[PDB]
Amino acid sequence: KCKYSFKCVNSLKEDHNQPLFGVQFNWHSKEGDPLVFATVGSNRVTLYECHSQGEIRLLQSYVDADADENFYTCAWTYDSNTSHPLLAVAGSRGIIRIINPITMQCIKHYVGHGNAINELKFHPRDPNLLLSVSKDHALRLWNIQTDTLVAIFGGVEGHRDEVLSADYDLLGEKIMSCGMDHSLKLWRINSKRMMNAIKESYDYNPNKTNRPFISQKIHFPDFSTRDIHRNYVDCVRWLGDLILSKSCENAIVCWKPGKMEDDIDKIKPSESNVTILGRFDYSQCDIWYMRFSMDFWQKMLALGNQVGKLYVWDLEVEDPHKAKCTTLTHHKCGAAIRQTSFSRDSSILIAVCDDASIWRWDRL
Amino acid sequence: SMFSSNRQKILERTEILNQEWKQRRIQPV
Ligand SMILES: Fc1ccccc1C1=Cc2ccccc2C2=NCCN12
Repeated sequence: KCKYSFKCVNSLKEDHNQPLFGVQFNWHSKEGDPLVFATVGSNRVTLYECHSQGEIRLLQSYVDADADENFYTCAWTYDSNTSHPLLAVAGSRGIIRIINPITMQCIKHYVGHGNAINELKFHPRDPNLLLSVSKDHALRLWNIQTDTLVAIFGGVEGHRDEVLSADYDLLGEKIMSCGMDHSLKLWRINSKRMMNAIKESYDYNPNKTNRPFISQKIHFPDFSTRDIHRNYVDCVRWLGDLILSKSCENAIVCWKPGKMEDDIDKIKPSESNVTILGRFDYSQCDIWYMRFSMDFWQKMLALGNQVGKLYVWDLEVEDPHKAKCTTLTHHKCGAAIRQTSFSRDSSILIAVCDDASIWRWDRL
Repeated sequence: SMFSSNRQKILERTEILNQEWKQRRIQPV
């Protein structure tokens, strides 16, 4: 029942020969505009334009002052004032860098996270609210307009180990987080407490006060489970009101909090139930930090493995067996595929590998 | 069905996000 077909049009290696962990297409650019994506790995942040006939044009290369730094994630946004594109990067050093993609010059660096940062996500509605998951067991929500730490998610009922991923729902009402503690927790940010916290962070101004901004400390999630996976949870994304998550278990599980017919906004924080709806089976992805992704309209699901194969599913198919598309393979792609990014229109698919290579796959 | 109802939520919502994107001009890099 899957329709989708791709073509490997191009591949290149970055001369640093260090693993590429993250890849992201800038989905903020408008129609007709160039299709730009960023790659992160080592102390490097490289930008690329996608052109006709599988041409991948190198634009700029940010090389971090810190040689020890190893970037793991990157998130695209824009300046709410100027409409100027903005890119946020983070890694091992646990420092969030806000880069001007046009000058490839850092504009601000947020510190606070006690350890490494594994994920970065911009709220789907507000371009200033940056979420970061950390090795320090907590989630930090930041206002990048007023340079404030809005909230710290964690504590008494937060993750008991390194948080590995997180995802906002389409509307930006809530976050689903996951980590080495095998759990998946839900944080509602549309609570009278959170919305007020966000509002307060916008009214905060240093040239009006001597006293610093007080972050909210959210010790209690609105849902928790360890009934989904038997090892670390390395990737989590929402599929509407449903969750898609994975472990080393060679499957992406589609589940939901509570009993099969319980509405997500009606489940109580003390809910013990969970409903496993389906599995996306694949192979040779028994290692950690392998991140699956989707296209804007959430019709496609891509995942890479340790041997350079690229699994794709058609999410519009109900049974996840018949949803399977042709595994994208290339006898020259044998390194582990850390992450993939579709272009906003789905015409391009990029994969990043451990051997410092980028692989381009154009839809037919 | 469960699936059909969830796919519609995806449509309605992603359209809200798309309509927000269309009403916006972001500078090329
Ligand atoms: F650094 C590495 C060296 C070799 C293999 C993997 C990694 C790595 C990749 C990564 C990617 C996304 C998020 C977090 C991570 C991460 N956190 C610690 C280790 N690590």
